[PDB]
Amino acid sequence: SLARAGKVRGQTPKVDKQEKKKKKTGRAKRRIQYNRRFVNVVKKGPNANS
Amino acid sequence: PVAKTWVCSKTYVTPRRPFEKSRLDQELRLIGEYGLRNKREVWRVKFTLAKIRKAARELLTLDEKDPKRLFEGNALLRRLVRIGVLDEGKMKLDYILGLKVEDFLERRLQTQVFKLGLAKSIHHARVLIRQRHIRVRKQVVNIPSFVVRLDSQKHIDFSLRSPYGGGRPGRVKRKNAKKA
Amino acid sequence: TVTVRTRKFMTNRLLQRKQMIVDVLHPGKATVPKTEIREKLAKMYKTTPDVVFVFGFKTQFGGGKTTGFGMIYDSLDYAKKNEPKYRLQRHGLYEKKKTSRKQRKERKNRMKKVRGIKKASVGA
Amino acid sequence: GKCRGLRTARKLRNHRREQKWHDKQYKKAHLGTALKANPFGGASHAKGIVLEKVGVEAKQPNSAIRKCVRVQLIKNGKKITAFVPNDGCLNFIEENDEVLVAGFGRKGHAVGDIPGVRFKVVKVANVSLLALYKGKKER
RNA sequence: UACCUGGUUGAUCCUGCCAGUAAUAUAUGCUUGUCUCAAAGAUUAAGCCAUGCAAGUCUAAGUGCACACGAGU
RNA sequence: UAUCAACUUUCGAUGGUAGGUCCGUCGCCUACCAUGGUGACCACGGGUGACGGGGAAUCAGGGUUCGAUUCCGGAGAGGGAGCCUGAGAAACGGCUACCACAUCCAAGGAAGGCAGCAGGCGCGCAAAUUACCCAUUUCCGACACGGAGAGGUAGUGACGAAAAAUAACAAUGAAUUGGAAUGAGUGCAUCCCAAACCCAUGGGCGAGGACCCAUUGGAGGGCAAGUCUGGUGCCAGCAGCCGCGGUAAUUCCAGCUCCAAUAGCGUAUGCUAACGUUGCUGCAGUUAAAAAGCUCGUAGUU
RNA sequence: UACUUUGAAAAAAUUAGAGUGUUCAAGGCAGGGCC
RNA sequence: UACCGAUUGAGCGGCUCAGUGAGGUCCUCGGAUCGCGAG
Repeated sequence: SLARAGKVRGQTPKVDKQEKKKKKTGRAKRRIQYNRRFVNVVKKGPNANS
Repeated sequence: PVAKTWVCSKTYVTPRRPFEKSRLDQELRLIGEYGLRNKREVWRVKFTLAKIRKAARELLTLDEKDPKRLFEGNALLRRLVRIGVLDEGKMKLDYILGLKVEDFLERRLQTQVFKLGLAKSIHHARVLIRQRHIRVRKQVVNIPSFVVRLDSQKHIDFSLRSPYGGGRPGRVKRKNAKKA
Repeated sequence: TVTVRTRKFMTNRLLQRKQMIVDVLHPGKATVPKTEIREKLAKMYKTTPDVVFVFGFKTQFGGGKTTGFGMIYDSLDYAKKNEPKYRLQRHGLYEKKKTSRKQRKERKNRMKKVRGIKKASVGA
Repeated sequence: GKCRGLRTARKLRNHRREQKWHDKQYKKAHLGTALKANPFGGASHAKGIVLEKVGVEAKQPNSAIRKCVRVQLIKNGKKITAFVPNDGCLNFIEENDEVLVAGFGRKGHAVGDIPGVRFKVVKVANVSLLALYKGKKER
């Protein structure tokens, strides 16, 4: 039919992103990744919403 | 025809399992403990150990009193004791197969300047090396991966131009002094 | 402050030179120019700076010592005969021609089409 | 069984060379066929001109309309049926346009519920189809 | 590092392939602040080429009666 | 590669003799004779997206694949052929023909060879400046002096390889606060270099959302990572594979969050390990693909 | 005469590898010490 | 998507039979012309 090409992507309510703070990159990101997973402890996943 | 050499070799190797959980934990543990930037520096020091172990493993195949084993074996042993990764008490070809990746990570420049009390933390150690603060025997080094040998162990100190040692203040020290 | 050492030294006397490795020191100053090095290097060997020639100075990483090569001659006429045309041009002893390489090639090919004394006329 | 004779290197070399042709993966890469029939002729990508806009239906148990394009290549004039991957990217495609088609996952094999499509569109009008989908290089 | 994982069944043990996984080649999508090194019209076309250039060459010492010159240049 | 089993030999194929010819040996050629030479240990013929090798990629050991490509040797300068000069050429940045292509012209004629360095067109998925200098490296010449797109130096460049920023340090419950720390950048000297450029050394500017903002693919399983929220309702789309979407979707379209690698990363097609799914090391053939219906029989193997 | 061992002979580059703090490294084949 | 198919189907390449055969090179003689010889 080809009359519905781009149907759901056009019907989705356009919601833009949010002005969020920057993120550490390189060694600083690994540092945050380390002390959060190994140092700061005390099972759920890193993104577990339950 | 040009006067170039075109020789270049890689220093690391990617693991076979891309998302092995048991591997990601021990590699991330090495990064935070020694203050590394990425996993490439972990795979690099593992590849460095693999070259030394493979070189020693070839010598263990050769029988004793061999002119090639005695020469290359003693050269490799004295080279490891030179950088400090191998002790002088037991320098044999079979103890090279008992070396860990942590032994090489302790001879880096960022970890030595941290153990010498010149830096607060291991991350503070890497940031001042890249800022031309510390030297080794009157030689300013800007690289954190400088493999310090035992002959240059007691010569790591701040440069003669850095404000941490004896020198002129930084750009932001006098800037705040001029405004007030 | 600035100090010249001249680590190695050799007198070959075939090209009428005294070749040496000039290692200048400057722990708190910039890269000392060759004019300053050349004038203070002649007084070390009791001569004039017109015969001293230094070049190839590579300052080490971090600063403090700059190493290079140095040659001194017995007279000025020996310098104009042995030194290359580009080191003498750094001093006031030589001047390079003004014509370009692309022009000399085109001028040559235009003269190849004319035979006789008219070859110099078409070229100029 | 095998001949373990010390002078059987010729018998082993001739037997192994002949039995390698009974391998489907080996006989495909060492013959004229499967390369002459290949529309790309052994290339990675290929450019073409859009002829029509056909929609093939997905095989069972799926139920959808795959937005495809009938493309004619340039270097050999063969007609292939590419696939417009993303959502609504067929609108970015216009007939008689220059599109860069490439392989589709498996080598010369139909991927997914699409019946016979083994190619996919990568670029169109000398601009990438991925940038048109992410609001870059508006064309 | 001498390594495997998904998929035939209600479930099982197998043969088996398809799929995953990791290097390396060119191409391509998106993206890029320093510094060093470095390939680069090979693949289709040993296809066609505007224009410029790429092989010219004097020593006290094979000839040298124009220029400019006190023989030399 | 046998869906090539016989090939070579009038018109040289193998050999003998005499000679011609060549720098010299030889069916290299001629003349007269001989009937040989090669082949199942694969001749001959055909195919090669075949220049050979030093090597390259990947590998536990064996192997598989690649090698147009800077080094060596060979071959060819649009397609073939012929010759001049010279110690050296069957030379083409030498010449003479025909063929294809193509240039100027008073239409009588003349001239051409970028698979050299730049550059143009065409072809394509696919590949850079119509730049500078003979200073380094060497070569050529009557020469210490000349010339050299050979070569060297810049320009283009995410083919790739190495190093390596995107923050560090302290109190207070975060675009909170606080002073310190060198880079990116930017000019100015010096150094560098045939002049330049880049790096390096100094001093003068240079960070608080240190606005000097890190992307690229994923979050059902394989495979590290959301029973989240909104939209769509076997539609649009996702998905390498198994699958997901049938109005309460962890898989689609987005928001938030999270994961992986990181100045990189995804995809397509080859190739290698995976693959003991080509098994010499090292696989199988009762029933899953499989031992000729059976026996004799030379090469071959033992 | 196959096998085996030794010797002779062999382009470099590349590979392996010895030495050497290009700031480290990829690399380079250089450079270290004294007045 | 391949296959058979009258159409002496059609097109584009490789190596060759035969004929025609440009142009060099040698060999015979040919002497414009120049001072017996060079041509």
